[PDB]
Amino acid sequence: GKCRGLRTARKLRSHRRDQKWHDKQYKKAHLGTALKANPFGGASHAKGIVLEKVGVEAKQPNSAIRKCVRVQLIKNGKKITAFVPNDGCLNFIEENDEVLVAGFGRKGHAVGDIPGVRFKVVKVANVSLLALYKGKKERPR
Amino acid sequence: VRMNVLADALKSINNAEKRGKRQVLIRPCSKVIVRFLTVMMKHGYIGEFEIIDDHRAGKIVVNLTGRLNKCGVISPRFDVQLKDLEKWQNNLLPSRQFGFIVLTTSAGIMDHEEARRKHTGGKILGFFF
Amino acid sequence: ARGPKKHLKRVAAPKHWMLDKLTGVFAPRPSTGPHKLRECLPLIIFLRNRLKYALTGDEVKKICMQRFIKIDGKVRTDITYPAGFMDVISIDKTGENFRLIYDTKGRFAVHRITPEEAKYKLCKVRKIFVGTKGIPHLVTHDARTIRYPDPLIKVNDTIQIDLETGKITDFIKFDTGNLCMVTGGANLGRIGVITNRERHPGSFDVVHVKDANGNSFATRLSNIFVIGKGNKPWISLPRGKGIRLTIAEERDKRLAAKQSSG
Amino acid sequence: GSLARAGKVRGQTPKVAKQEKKKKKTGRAKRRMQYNRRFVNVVPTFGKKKGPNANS
Amino acid sequence: PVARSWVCRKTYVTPRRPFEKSRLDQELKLIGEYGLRNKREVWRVKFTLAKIRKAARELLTLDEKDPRRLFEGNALLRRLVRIGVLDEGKMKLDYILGLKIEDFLERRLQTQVFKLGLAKSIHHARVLIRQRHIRVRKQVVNIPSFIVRLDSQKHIDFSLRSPYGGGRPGRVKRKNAKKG
Amino acid sequence: GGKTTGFGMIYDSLDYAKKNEPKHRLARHGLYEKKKTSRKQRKERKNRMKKVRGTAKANVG
RNA sequence: ACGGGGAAUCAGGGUUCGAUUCCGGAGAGGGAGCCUGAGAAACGGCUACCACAUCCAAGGAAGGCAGCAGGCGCGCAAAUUACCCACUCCCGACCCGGGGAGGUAGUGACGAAAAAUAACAAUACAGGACUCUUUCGAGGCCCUGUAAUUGGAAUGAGUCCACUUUAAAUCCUUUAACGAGGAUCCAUUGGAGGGCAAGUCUGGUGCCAGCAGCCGCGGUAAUUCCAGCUCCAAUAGCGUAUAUUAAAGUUGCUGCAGUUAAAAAGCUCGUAGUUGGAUCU
Repeated sequence: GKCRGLRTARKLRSHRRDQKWHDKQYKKAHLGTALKANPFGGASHAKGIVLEKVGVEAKQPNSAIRKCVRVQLIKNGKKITAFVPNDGCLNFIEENDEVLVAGFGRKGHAVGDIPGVRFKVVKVANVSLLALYKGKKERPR
Repeated sequence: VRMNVLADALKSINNAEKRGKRQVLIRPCSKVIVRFLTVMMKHGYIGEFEIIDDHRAGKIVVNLTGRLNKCGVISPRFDVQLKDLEKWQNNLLPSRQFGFIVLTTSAGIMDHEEARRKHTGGKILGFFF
Repeated sequence: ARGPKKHLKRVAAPKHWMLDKLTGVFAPRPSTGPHKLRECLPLIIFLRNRLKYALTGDEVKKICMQRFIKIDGKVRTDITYPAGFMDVISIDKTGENFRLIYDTKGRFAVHRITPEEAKYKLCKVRKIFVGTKGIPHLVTHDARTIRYPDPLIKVNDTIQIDLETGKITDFIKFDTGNLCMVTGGANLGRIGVITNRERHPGSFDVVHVKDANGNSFATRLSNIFVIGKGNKPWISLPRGKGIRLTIAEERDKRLAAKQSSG
Repeated sequence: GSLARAGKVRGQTPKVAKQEKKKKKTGRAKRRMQYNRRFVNVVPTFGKKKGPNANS
Repeated sequence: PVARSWVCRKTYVTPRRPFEKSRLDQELKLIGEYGLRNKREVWRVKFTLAKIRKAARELLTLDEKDPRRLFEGNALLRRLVRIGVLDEGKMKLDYILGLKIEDFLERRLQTQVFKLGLAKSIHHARVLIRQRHIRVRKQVVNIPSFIVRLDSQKHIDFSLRSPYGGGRPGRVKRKNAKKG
Repeated sequence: GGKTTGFGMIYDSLDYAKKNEPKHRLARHGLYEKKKTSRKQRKERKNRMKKVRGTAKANVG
């Protein structure tokens, strides 16, 4: 059982401090290895240069070729695989051009079918993918 | 070993009341136990009790009117101010209509309502409803 | 910081000045002078915010530089001159005299006094010391030094100063049973008879005071200013006689006054 | 896998132009219309399941 | 440093469950019955009533002779009576907990303009207020959410400059009379 | 549109008005004319005069 | 990691944040050392070194925007090289001069408040209204809507005038003139399998393209993809990423667990720690 004494505040506080490190979320947030290992470096978005276009096979229950791009982040130079969400949107991206990439929605975790992909392309050539998909804007020549 | 003889007394009363018995033997007795029992009896929760006088420490036989839903101790005896009494009595009591928090006070051992009447705080001993 | 500060932010100004928050970034930093920065009312606040004789600081300067404002019998042209407790402000052009006297809310009231009362002021003696080959000296809360005071005058007493000549004309001792105002703390601006002084050597003495309505409070000895011998003040008091009504009685009085009109 | 099919279905679907229809009301009028539809006059309420967009 | 004030406050709270049929129906009923623009008006009145209830509850935990309980409960009850939400007979803090959102919704200027016969419907009432046709005492009020006080209720008139309340026919009538 | 609220002063004479009024309120009456230079021109002329010593300061600009 | 006042969230308890306009500290590219002065180890003062860097006639000379604008760079990420000392105050020998402090405008969907995008009437229709224990002979003193139906009224968005505002202006307010019937003066952002409000409607595609936070959908009747129609959620706002709070009684003081789901040391002794029987009017 736990200590119930008027002068056990030190023991209770120290035990909570120690046992908080056994929480995955707390340790990830407060240890610093996750921020060092995070390609964005704690940022919500990041810019990169599209190194190439790749096709990732969906995980076994599903069958599809998810169109991603290998990009290299400008801020630090890391190589990232970023999903290109909608259909035909891979036709908007051209190799060796600027691209704004966000997280995939699960805070550094792969989403759905696409394995090992935790980033998605948000903008290409400083115009959003949603504007290109709907025809609101066009690629700058 | 045994610390907080009041805790043992209250737990024995609780278990006897749950078993439906009409009398419970409490040993050892103490001043705090007697005052707590008097507080419980002034509200009609236990009824008359008797102190068997050994020559070492007291014993008590408490008659049990089947009204006690629960009598419990709070350990440690936290110091309670008047402004903090509502939070304690909202955490410990089943309703605002019945149930009492017992506090030891410079004015005596007494329930939270009478502690409010005397405008005084103290240390929480326990509760009963 | 290096050296002294010269500005006062409007929100760091004393709250009893009742300055608003949107007029500017700065409050008029009181000049150095007889009274402390937080226990004074600058001339600009008095002539602009209280009396509405001016709309801006430029007009306050225009009034002051015509030498129309006297403080304690002397013309002052500094618009941030620190005027404090018991100070007499005379405007001879408009023929009006005021004495800076605390309200029961702790604010300097616009308290108009007769020209005969404007001839003198009460001063709480801050210290008594011997200097200059046996000459006794007295220092008041007003920071004026008086040589050759009465031998009976001690610290915490109250003297009466004739502003024309600036010499002691009378004094009240700090005794139980004497009327006093409170010049600091929670009870600032309250007037009552001193009941008893509990002494704490090496610490702050506490003085208990009883209102004219029977309310008893207590302050530190440094916050007590003896006003009159017995229960009779030696100065005029504001419309509220130092009796601090509770908020319920204030509400009742306001409602009664409002319902009496129309 | 191959990247050849990228805008396959989106490019190969027949392009159907949006029909011209009168503008819908906005603000308090749209909420008034909704309130009238849901609450004021409702005939088909006889103990059966009806949805606002039922196609049957 | 600026001479500006940044005291600002959000006047509503978004519900915890976005798609709840019972709450959606209740809010739509309130909107249609009182001619409200959107759900934020319902949420604003709900937030007002919630803050009032929180204050009343916190006062009801004080001692019945507490100076603060007496003062602030009297002030709160006076404020609720002043806008007609509470009746003068029920001057206890326990009757605050019995108040509904519709009680506050009746006291809007739109509801009173409709209910005093100045408009044919609640939506006509709103467009009348928004078009500077309505005044309370001598002030032309233009805000539909203006909460009418008890003593301002009998001074809601039809504006001395509006075509409905004192002359100068409007743009349309003047143009048509000029045409023929 | 019912009413307009403003502030007003009535001076004992026009001389007191010229002495005590703000210069812009006198200019609204035509009784004052301000400098036609800007802050920029005055500031740069001052900083230019800072570079010369003696009577040559007046021989700037 | 500047500290605090404080901020977000929060039943009670807490958790996270606080570079940021108030108070205190520190610094002025990095160190160091000083002069003057009441006050500085000052940098819109000086001296030197270190880094960078400007002009040069090559001998020398001159530097410090973490001030206000502005530029480059960095990046996911942040505004005008504007006007004025009129206000608030500060400084000076000073009522008079000066102040990128400060104020005023410009940019501004950070965010917060208020609040348009229609209202009404008639007409045809529908519905109820103890309508007679069935068919417009007691069905318009009520109510609804595709109504591109018919009518007049009412308006400010806008444009423009004169005031007002203000140093001077702008804006708001106030007049006046024009300004609405697809009132085309046009509301969007997301979604419609469940969670979770809303279509197993139509066409296309056919484990492809894609959707899908999760479960899942797609292999020829796809309620889930791409579209059309319809619907519904919030609405001048809505979606996404990320951090954080509640949800999390999944950190548990309140208030969690430890037989088998994760878990009690192999077992004892034992110091600190924690906790300790009755009893004194």
